[PDB]
Amino acid sequence: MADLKAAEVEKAREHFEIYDWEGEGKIDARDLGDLLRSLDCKPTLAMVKKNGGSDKRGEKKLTLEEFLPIFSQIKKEKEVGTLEDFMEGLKVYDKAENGTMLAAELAHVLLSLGERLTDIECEEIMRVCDEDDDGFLKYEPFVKTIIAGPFPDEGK
Amino acid sequence: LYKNLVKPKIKVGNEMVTQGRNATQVSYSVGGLAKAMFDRTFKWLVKRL
Repeated sequence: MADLKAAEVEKAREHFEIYDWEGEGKIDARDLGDLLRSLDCKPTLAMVKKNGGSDKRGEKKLTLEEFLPIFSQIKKEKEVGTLEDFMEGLKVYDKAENGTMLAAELAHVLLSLGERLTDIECEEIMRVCDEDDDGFLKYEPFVKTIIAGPFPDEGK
Repeated sequence: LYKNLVKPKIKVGNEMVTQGRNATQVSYSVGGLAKAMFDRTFKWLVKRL
């Protein structure tokens, strides 16, 4: 079987107690999304709603007694992703064996199919880049910074 | 002594979890040991007598 360890119970308690904005001890079904995400399990919104979650706000409230039989189900998933799938994937763009990627062509793929990102998030994803014209990013430093997160060594 | 009052060891069958008691619960959970101890001096006297 599987059940939650003293350390894990503390991780789950901390985050839940933060999410109590009301003063009653409860989470929204929408907020189930980013709560698990901060808990470090990476899901689709499909994974969130699968365990009783909402698009809308103001639908159902879940206690910690409800939330823990959500989290202890969630832990079973195996297909999270690696680096190398993404390399293989993002290599497909090529035409001449350069590993280089033009800015428009790269915003568009982020926008269009999937759970999707907005116009706004693309303006943010561009923000770190500076001073390269007509107008090329590169597949390898890109992916590695995504997996490294917001503060690798530098961080702004 | 101290630690375990606030943060216990819960072995559920095959899994062990450390998690969370409180203020009224530390001055419950120490007796606890004085639940065993008082009722065993009581029982020790019940025996002895």
